[PDB]
Amino acid sequence: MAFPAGFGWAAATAAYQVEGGWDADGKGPCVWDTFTHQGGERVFKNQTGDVACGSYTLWEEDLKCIKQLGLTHYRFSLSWSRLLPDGTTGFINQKGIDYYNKIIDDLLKNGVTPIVTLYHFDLPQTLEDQGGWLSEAIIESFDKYAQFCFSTFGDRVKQWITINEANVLSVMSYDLGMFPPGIPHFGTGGYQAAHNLIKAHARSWHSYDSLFRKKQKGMVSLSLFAVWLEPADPNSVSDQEAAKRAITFHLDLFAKPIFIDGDYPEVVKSQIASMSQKQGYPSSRLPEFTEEEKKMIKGTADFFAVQYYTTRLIKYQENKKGELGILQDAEIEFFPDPSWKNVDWIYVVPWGVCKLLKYIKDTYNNPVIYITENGFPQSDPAPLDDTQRWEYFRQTFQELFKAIQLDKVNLQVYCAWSLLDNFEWNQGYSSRFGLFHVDFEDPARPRVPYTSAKEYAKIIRNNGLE
Ligand SMILES: CCCCCCCC/C=C\CCCCCCCC(=O)O
Ligand SMILES: CCCCCCCCCCCCCCCC(=O)O
Ligand SMILES: OC[C@H]1O[C@@H](O)[C@H](O)[C@@H](O)[C@H]1O
Repeated sequence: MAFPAGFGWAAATAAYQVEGGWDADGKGPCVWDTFTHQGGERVFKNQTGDVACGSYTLWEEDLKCIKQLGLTHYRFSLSWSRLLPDGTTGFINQKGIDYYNKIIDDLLKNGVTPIVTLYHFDLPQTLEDQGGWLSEAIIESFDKYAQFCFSTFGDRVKQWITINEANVLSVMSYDLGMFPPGIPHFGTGGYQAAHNLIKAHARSWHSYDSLFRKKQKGMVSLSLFAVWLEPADPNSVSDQEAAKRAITFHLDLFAKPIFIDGDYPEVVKSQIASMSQKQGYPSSRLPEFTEEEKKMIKGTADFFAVQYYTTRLIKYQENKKGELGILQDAEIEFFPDPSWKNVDWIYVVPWGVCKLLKYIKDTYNNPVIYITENGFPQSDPAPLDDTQRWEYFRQTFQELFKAIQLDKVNLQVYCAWSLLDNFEWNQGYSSRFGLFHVDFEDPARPRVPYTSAKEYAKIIRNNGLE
């Protein structure tokens, strides 16, 4: 199983998940500083990313790991609140700039291509206080942050992810309120956040395109979380239609405007508009794009960035009682197959990635695809000789090879989540996604390879499978 010559083999991190130094060198607080510091059992064991992997202090150790793997690409994020303590360029933290420039220069020294995420679930607290993604102000704030990053780092960085998993963010932060700012707004806040996230991304694309592309010659997208979805009863038409609609709701809601025509999917507009009217709203809970907005949003991604972990079965569930929520809007329920293995929400369904890649190819005009996250967690106690987890990886790489060979999908980069065991949001350190083990009790935060690391290094070196 030889992969294409020049295939990208990568690993990913995120600033809040690995950096620590949450208040080092004049860094401003982000929403995760505030949220984890509040405690109240919203995070496993009231854990924080105050130190995490200590990557702000221990970049040289991360680089060792990257070199050991022989990665061709390394994905990481820029901390907005580290670079710009108040969110704006009124005050620039030079030690922040120096830090990321050291990552970039080191990677390039070593032939490793950076894939850089501007914003990864971690708003500066100041900007959240001014409304976050629920308010229009955020669009210009984000656009200006993006231009600052393009300006500062774009002479060396050519592959950008503006926003990590805008779909997960919308839902977790603003609808369910499981992420900061932590207030539930079922059926309402998610759609408002999504609307501003889409606009902000499109604006940053146009800024790149107008101001930076000619000289810098890079490409810009945003990453979208994708769960592959199958009908619960494969013969049921309503289930078949419900699985399709569930894909449309969680993935195409974002990807259609940006890649296709600047507007939401029609089934999304019609389902939400209908429930909204029955609920006594004078306007749909899904904000509309203006005609000018549709034109600005359409075609604002240079490649398709997808993050795949798992699959679910979908059953149609009529919203008889007119209940308020995204699931109720889509009129679906989801659940695993009893046969599937899992750690946390990650049910091991490798063929899901093949189905997804074919879907993306069919739906989004055969685009260039980067898988900017894929991986598997272990629970404590996590064995260093993680032979069962490596087997999940092996099967996943077989599905990628099939998608390339059989389905002719233009998959160019695969990025493993994660380089390091890290702070897995609400799960804290209890979910270990790393190729490298990290001891969080040890003040030196030593990195030690899992078996997966050794095995991944072989895949990369051979550019393919046994
Ligand atoms: C990780 C598995 C996620 C599967 C979701 C796929 C279905 C897509 C439809 C939109 C659902 C959005 C809400 C998801 C979280 C709701 C869980 C809950 O009831 O608290
Ligand atoms: C508001 C936009 C509507 C689109 C719905 C997007 C749904 C995204 C997928 C469900 C959330 C999964 C959360 C990530 C994993 C986890 O933390 O459990
Ligand atoms: O949504 C699934 C994943 O999303 C990533 O963006 C995040 O960095 C991971 O820790 C995990 O939450």
